[PDB]
Amino acid sequence: CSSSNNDAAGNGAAQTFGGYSVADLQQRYNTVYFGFDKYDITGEYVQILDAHAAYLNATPAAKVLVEGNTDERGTPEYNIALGQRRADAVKGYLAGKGVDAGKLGTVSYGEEKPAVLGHDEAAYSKNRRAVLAY
Amino acid sequence: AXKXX
Repeated sequence: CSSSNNDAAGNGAAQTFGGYSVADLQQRYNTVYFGFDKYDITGEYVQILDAHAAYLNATPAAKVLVEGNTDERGTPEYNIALGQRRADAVKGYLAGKGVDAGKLGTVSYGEEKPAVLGHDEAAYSKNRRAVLAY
Repeated sequence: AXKXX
């Protein structure tokens, strides 16, 4: 049916890519949470992939920069690798949706610059994340 | 050993 909700009767043109607007996709929903040496995304964070994809495709010169950062435990080479690959997962995702590789970007600062100090499921879980950076 | 953890 579509057009079930009305803002002010003006029109539906309102900025809403896959559910959210740029100002939200860039500051609210753009971070994914991974697990211990996990190389898979979760349905809970999938929505972003489809939303960012709609916005990314809508803009020809729009390129997404996936930032990966897992637990410091180990070494940049071990992390960066594990992450860069996970990053390859999301990068290839948008790629399968029709998004050009030239607009895709991946990186990882594993042990380089840790986020949550400490080494416990709490701090560690908070560290296992790849933040969609534009 | 792996990635430790």
